[PDB]
Amino acid sequence: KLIESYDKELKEKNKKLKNTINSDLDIPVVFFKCGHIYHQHCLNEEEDTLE
Amino acid sequence: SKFLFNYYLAKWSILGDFIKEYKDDFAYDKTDITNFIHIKLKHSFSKYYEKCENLKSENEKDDEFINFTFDEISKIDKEHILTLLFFPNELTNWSEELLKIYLSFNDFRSVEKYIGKQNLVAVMKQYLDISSLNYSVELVTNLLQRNFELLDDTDIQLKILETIPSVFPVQTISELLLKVLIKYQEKKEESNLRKCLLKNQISISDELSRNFDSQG
Amino acid sequence: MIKTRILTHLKVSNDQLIIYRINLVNHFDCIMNVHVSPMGSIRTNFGRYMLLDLSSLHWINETTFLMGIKKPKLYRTKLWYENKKLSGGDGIAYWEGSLLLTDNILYWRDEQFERLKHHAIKKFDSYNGVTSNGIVFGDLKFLSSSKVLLNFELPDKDHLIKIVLTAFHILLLRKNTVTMVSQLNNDVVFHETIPEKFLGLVRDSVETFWCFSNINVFEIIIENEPNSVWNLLVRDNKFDKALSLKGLTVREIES
Repeated sequence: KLIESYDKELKEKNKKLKNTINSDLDIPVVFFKCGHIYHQHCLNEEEDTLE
Repeated sequence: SKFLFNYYLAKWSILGDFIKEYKDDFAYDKTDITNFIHIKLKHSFSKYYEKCENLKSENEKDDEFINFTFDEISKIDKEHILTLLFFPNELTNWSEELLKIYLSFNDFRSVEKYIGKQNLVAVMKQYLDISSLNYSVELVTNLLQRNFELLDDTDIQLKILETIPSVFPVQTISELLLKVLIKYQEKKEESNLRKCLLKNQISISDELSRNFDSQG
Repeated sequence: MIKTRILTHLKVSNDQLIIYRINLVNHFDCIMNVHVSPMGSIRTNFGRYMLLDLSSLHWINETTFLMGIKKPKLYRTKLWYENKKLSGGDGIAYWEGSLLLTDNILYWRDEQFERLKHHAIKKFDSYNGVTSNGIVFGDLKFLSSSKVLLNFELPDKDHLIKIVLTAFHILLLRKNTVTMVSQLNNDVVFHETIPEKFLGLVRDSVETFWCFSNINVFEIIIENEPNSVWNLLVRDNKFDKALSLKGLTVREIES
């Protein structure tokens, strides 16, 4: 039962993640996961300051 | 050329007695069937075979002559046993077939060589006919432990556990039972860990989707 | 993006220029050709050099040099070979325990081009270790891997060419049609207009580019070269050379 659930769950999650990635202040960048977003090419990436 | 070999090939009473004597022993890790045959031959004929073996040694590349010799040996079979003397390691000269003779009396090495996923419970049932007080149990335990990785099917494992002896001490099978239980628990734990990791990945994907929803 | 912002003989060895002098306004004693070794701090019109018809000059080391006559003895003295001749004056590349040449080419582990009575002067000139129909780029760091760029693909007498081979891009002169092209992407980065006879352009051995001219000397300077090639190198099979690149984004390097 666990394997049967896990296979379907993994397939659905992979499909959803692929669709979300294909769906998408639009330059390629990783937004902060606590309420922030900025363009990496706008010098936001690698700001140093020991992160 | 080959005419002399045919004459040499042209040129089974104590074999049964030797086979019975070998079958009398019931040791789990005794001498191999080929080893037992070699020991019996040393105790003992093979000189003519050795003369043929000298030609056979010179026939390391004569495939047609090898096939002809195998056919002659099949036609000159003695109790379907003496061919093993002519083919100590040439079983493919002329696998699902050696168990008729190799597994007939006793051969642990041949049993491992011809082991497989199927035809396993039958071998255990046949070996269970030793009827020894404890030597049979010891041999069964040794056979199970030697190829413990062969059994990997739930139905096969249940069938094997069903046909366990009902008059044996629990100490002998305690190690096997503990190993089986530990393997089952480890498999269940691994499946649970994989499911938890998949759930965590799904939660991460859901969090990304929620962040995207927050992003406009 | 990458920022760009721009006489008998001239040379530049190490933060020096070369009768006025530059230290980085003294006048030296008062010449046909010049040649400066790697050290920052040479035959006059008398046909000698106080302490030959060799149309070659290349500093093998901080003190060594190589030369050879068009009509091949190539002292380095340390002769290399001697065969055939040439009506004018070419490929004399030799570094990193290897040698190279430009109309025959011989492999030296340890092809035709345009020419004339007064042929090209500095067609083969690469630092850090050609033809009317195109140019050939090759680094020993070989013949099979050598590529070629058609001259017809270049933008725009008729822009007389005169070579600047930087690590990132390659620059030519083409009279007033000096342009920079990526050494690997086979794309022209940009072009420049040089206004007035031009004496020649040289690149700093120690990282810059200076152009000497009788009317007025000039220089060529570029910026952000490693940053632009970072993505191109990342989008390529080679990564070890890209990993050796410095002066880039810390996160990008981690990425």
